[PDB]
Formats: sequence, C-alpha cells, structure tokens
Amino acid sequence: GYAHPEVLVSTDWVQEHLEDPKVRVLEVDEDILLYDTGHIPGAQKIDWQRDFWDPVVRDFISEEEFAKLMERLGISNDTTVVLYGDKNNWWAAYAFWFFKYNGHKDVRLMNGGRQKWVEEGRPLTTEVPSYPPGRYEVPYRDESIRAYRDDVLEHIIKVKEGKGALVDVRSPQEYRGELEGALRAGHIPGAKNIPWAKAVNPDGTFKSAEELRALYEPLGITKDKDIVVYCRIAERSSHSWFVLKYLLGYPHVKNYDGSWTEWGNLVGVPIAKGEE
Repeated sequence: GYAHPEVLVSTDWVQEHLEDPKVRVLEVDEDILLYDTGHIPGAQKIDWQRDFWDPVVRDFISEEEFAKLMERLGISNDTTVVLYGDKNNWWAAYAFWFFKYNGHKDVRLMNGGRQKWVEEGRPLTTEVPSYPPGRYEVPYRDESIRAYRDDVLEHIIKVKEGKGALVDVRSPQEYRGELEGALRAGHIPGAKNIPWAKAVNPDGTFKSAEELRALYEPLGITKDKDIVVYCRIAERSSHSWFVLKYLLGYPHVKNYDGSWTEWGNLVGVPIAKGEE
C-alpha cells in the first residue's frame, strides 16, 4: 500500500470527525469563490494568493505570518489539519506542501477532494464557523522540500550522474517546448514528463501505490535519488510532490516553486526541447 496512508483520509473519516475538537478542515480551491456557495460543515476557507503569498514580492508569507493565520483559523501546533478542494485536490495538495514547509506535524488530505464529497451527497452548508483563537508557535521553514533556481544547475548534474531526477508535471506539449507565461519553451535538461493528473482516477481519488509506482519507476524516477518536481508555479507541482513523498515514500523530494514561470524567463539558463 501507500508509504504514508495516515496522511490520507476518506470522506467517511472527515464526516465522522466534523466535531472533533482537534480537527480543523480547510477547503483550498483554485476557484476562490467556490467555498462561499457551499462547503463541508465546520470547514474554513483558504484563499491561496491572499493567505499564502506575500502581497508584493514572489514568496510565501513569513513564519510569523503563518502562525497568525493559524491562530485566526483556530489552528494550534497539535491540531489535525484536514485539506480538500476542487480539481482532484490540486490546490489542497499545494496547501499540504505549504503546511509541511512550515513544519506542521499532522496534516491530512481528503482522498477524492470536494468532487467526491459532493458526488456522494454528504453534508454541505454556507454557514461559516467561528472557532476560538488557536495557539500556534512560530514555525521553522523546512528547506529540504523547497528548491530554488540556484539549486537547479547542481541538480542538473546530479540527474546525469544518476543521483537525482527532475519531474515535469506539465502537459507533454509544454514539456517538449511546444508550450503564467514565459519567453522560452521546453523543459529543464534531464527532466522526465509525468503529467500530474496521471496520478488520479476519474472520480478524483488517488491511484493505487502500485499504479503510482508505475508512473515513475520505469522512467528512472526512483526513491534512491534526490527528486525535484516542477510545473509553471508551485501551486501546480505540489500534487505530484505529495504523491512521491507521501504516497510512495520518496525520502528526498523538493518542490521548485519558481517553476517554469521563473525558469522559462531567466536569462542564460539551460533549456532542453523535445523528448528525454
């Protein structure tokens, strides 16, 4: 089975923990207005750009700001945070990554996302919770899961020595250089293409550990290597990062948040086109 099934909860699990004092459910959607129309009872809304991004520079909010957000959401350090959203949990996986970047110990993703909960006809409400402030100590960012532009060159070499791998989760067209825009098209040299959606079933749930392994192992993307995953922006590569590190247990996996919007616009950086 999965390496970390404990970080994946079912819709049944969530419905039976709607009143757990140690549980805080958050809906994280690409469509920041969807929550307003109806959500899981007791769930709170995360507006990604406004809540996780600095208002002026391209970077996430500070550790201090993260702690204030948590308290406002009634979340404490020992809180079991449960995430779900639209698009096969695309954005919810992003929130998962960000929570882990801030070191939150107990974060879980609802298998199937908003899609499955709605399809099953489980409780929905437009009523928004009013939880008492949480107690969240200032976290320490975990750099082992975030990759930066100045780490790529040395990674590109690691990919050649068979010590690392690059996972491009974009469409094959973008991957090949036929391509959140950029002045250049192609992929980071050495990267392999595994479109993110290949990890999920039509109903929004994740594929089996076996089916997932089959997406990466045959392409040389193995646990013994340091992995770097990217898309156009971090928000879209977090899903595959989650699949590799948590569902498949890869110990070294980083999310390159800069992704193509940064790389494809950088001056004088290596770029490969075609297949690899």
